[PDB]
Amino acid sequence: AGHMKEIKEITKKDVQDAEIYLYGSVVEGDYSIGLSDIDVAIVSDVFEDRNRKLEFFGKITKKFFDSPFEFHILTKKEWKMSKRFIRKYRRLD
Amino acid sequence: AGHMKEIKEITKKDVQDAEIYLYGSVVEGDYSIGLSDIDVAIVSDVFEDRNRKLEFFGKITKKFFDSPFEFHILTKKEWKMSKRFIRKYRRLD
Repeated sequence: AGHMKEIKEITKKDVQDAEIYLYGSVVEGDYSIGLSDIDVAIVSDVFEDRNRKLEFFGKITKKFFDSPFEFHILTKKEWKMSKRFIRKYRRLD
Repeated sequence: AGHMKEIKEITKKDVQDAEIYLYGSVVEGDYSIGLSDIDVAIVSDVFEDRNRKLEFFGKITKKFFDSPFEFHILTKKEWKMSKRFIRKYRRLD
């Protein structure tokens, strides 16, 4: 319903080099272990600055409040760690 | 974010025999043809009664206002037809 389009546009306006990855129950095919519907990891070393992470998180969650998206604003190292627990993801393209 | 849980619950409260199928960009992999983020087909021959289809549709869309879900309230014959144009779907357990 055009929300993903909006996510990519908001992200890219703030953090041009960020990469977006999708997971959660729909992508991973787990609808019975209580995953979020759609997890959205937004990944850049710009988020090494906690102030930028907070700024961006507040912007994106305000825009998408009470929605099925669960946002994770991560540095590259953090995303590398996150993948250890993720069955399958898709780079948003 | 537990919206799909809510869809199954609302649906099964009204129409016990309904089946729910997911498609759209996330399930199908296009991303690049403007598909809805998540299409949700809710399918039962109870919806042969237009008044029931209208009632249910009003209920479910009011609950999920301005969300990434696109709902399709369908009889079995209608869902058979829809599948001719769907690359991939998943039954929602």
